Amino acid sequence: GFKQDIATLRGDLRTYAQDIFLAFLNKYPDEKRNFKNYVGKSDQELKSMAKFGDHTEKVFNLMMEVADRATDCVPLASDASTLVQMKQHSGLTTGNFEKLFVALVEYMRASGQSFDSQSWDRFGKNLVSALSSAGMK
Ligand code: HEM
Ligand SMILES: Oc1ccc(Br)cc1
Repeated sequence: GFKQDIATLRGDLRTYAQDIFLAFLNKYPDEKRNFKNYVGKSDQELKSMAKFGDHTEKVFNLMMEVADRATDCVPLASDASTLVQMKQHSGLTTGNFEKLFVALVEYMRASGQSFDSQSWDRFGKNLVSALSSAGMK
């Protein structure tokens, strides 16, 4: 289930983080409006850009902690507030997060690994609800 999936992802976190984020960028090319430095690069080129690997891993490091601190796939309000208030998130809306989780769930369903995709769908929806509650537009 959800808790085991956190352990699965954490066991290969940089690889999973990059592959999920790439699936997001490739499913929603317009989302590069928020990632000007990732424009004009193939997947393999992005994986050789230092900030791409380091930032994507740090994003997923924190995402797994938020997932781990959740109860029944509902995140803590403190974690939602932190995600809304981060300076690096100033330009974001909940639709950005909704699309990330759609791509993440699609990736899990297409993988050979045995993920609880429905729980990640709920987690993404509940994170969006918590972000709106904490004041993200
Ligand atoms: C649960 C989901 C997310 C978590 C836990 C998270 C966490 C983080 C963290 C830890 C950083 C700092 C990275 C670093 O400085 O190395 C960061 C930066 C950033 N995040 Fe988020 N993030 C999430 C979702 C998103 C989404 C959906 C978007 C946009 C579609 C986004 C856009 C950005 C941007 C633009 C930055 C700064 C520039 C960059 O690091 O490339 N984040 N995020
Ligand atoms: O550098 C970043 C990588 C992935 C996300 Br999601 C946000 C920022």
